[PDB]
Order: sequence, then C-alpha cells, then structure tokens
Amino acid sequence: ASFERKLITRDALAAMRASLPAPVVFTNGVFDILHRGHVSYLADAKALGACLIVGVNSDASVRMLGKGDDRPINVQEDRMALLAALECVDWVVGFDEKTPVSLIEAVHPDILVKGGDYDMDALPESALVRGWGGRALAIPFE
Amino acid sequence: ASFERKLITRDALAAMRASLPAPVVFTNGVFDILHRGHVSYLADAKALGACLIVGVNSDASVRMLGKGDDRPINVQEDRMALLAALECVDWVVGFDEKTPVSLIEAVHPDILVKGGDYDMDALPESALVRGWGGRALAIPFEHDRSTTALLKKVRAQS
Repeated sequence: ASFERKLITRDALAAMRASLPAPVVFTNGVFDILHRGHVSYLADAKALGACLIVGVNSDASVRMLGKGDDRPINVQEDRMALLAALECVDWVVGFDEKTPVSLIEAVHPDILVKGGDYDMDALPESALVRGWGGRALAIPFE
Repeated sequence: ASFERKLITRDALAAMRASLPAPVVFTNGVFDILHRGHVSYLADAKALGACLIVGVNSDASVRMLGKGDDRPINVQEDRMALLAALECVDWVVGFDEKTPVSLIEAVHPDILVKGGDYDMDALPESALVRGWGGRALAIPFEHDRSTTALLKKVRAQS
C-alpha cells in the first residue's frame, strides 16, 4: 500500500506543481493490462527527466474512444494502482475528459511523451506543451 | 532499462547473497498477467524484510504445472521484466525445476512467504528455511475472479 502514495488528484497535483523537480515528464494512457512495452517506455520517459507523471483515463473517458478496447477490464483505480507500483513512476493522476488536454494544461509538463509510433504533430497536447516551449516526443515500445 | 539490473541468475545472486540486506525475503510464482492483488501482495512481502527476491517459474516449469491452464501468455523474460519494474522488488530469478526448492537452497532466504491460506508445514522449502533458523509464513493474497482472469488471458492473446 506504500506505492499508493503516488495516487493524487488533479487539484493536489496542481498545488504541488511548482515544487516538482524540473524537467517534469508527462504521459497518459489506459494501461488496462501492463505489458513489457508499457514499462520499458515508462522507464525511458523517466530517464528523460527528473519526475514522471502518468495520466490515466477514467472508465468513461475510456468509453469515448473508438480505437482501443471499449470497456477496460480493470477499473480506473486498479489501473492506476498498478502504475503506482512501478519504480519509475512518481505520480499517477486520473482524468475524466476524452483527451488529456485540460489535465496537461493544469500539470504543465516540460516534456510530453507518447509510447508507440504516433505522429506527435497530430496531437493537440503536443501543440499545447510546445506552445510554452516544452518538448513533445514519441518513444517506441520495442 | 535501469530496472533490468534486478534480473539475475541463481549463481550470481548466490555469490552476492551475503551482502544483501537482512532479512532476505523470498517468494515465487508464474506471474503471467500482473494484477493489483499481485502488487499488493509483493509490497506486503517486501515489508516483512529488508530485501525481496522473486522466483519466476520458467515456461517449461509452467508446462510442468497443474495450476490453472497448461501454458503462459507471456514468455519468462517478459514476466520477469514486469516484476523487476516494481518498486518493491529487488531481485528476480528464473528457475526451471518443478518447484523452487533448489533455488531457495541456493539463495538461502531468511524468510519464505506465500500468498493465500496455504499449509506452510506441507512445503519442503518451509522446513528447509526453518531448518537454518529462517521463517516461512503465509500472508493473505487477493485473487481476481476467474471471469476477469479468463477475460484477461483473452485480451493478452488478442
């Protein structure tokens, strides 16, 4: 239950933001079932910065998505708890919206990362983060 | 990549054993698909000691087992990598024998722990560990419902 110290609310993370070590790294995902690509990439993202925050889609927000699985088999608290058990993760935050844009606006990462092959230029959040001079990049699973 | 520092062979861990923080806690399992019960259990096992070592059954070892189905969804190195990524885990070793008895012989853990209500007196490794002044005990482990498990396996396959 000690890794649970990482589960935090958007408001609490927002208050704490100014005291986080730079550079702050952010990523988001469903993380329904953890596999080796997830953790390999979660570890590399941590290596890019001093602090790693993971945003986790709420059950619903997960339901507003056509590409990935429709109903995650694990409830948002369980998906978040697994992430928190990870050595490389510092903070795990849930968000309800369909996209992580307002969460990212609130968190204000210096570095935004995505796992997989994803055009970062096609992402709203890339523009958001680069908009204030941050970096956005994709890190491959394998 | 940093977390892979924890994946080690029996011989190297055995040679390193004397300098590990005591008490050394050992547990073993297949750990096919991690769930919250697993990580809750591993944290509790870690809290019993100063150092946690996880024995991971080899794919061949699983074949050899009558537990659940006859095979695993993830190969041994992926199952070991997942565990090594956990904050509470210090060392992950894979064994190929039917049971972890020999590995436990080589590792010499001070505390053997098992999740669930399991008669520890019926395990050879319990007597072995108690034989050199160590401890063996069961601590509650939360299993996921069979349905969720079957849904999980399917998902993995997909």
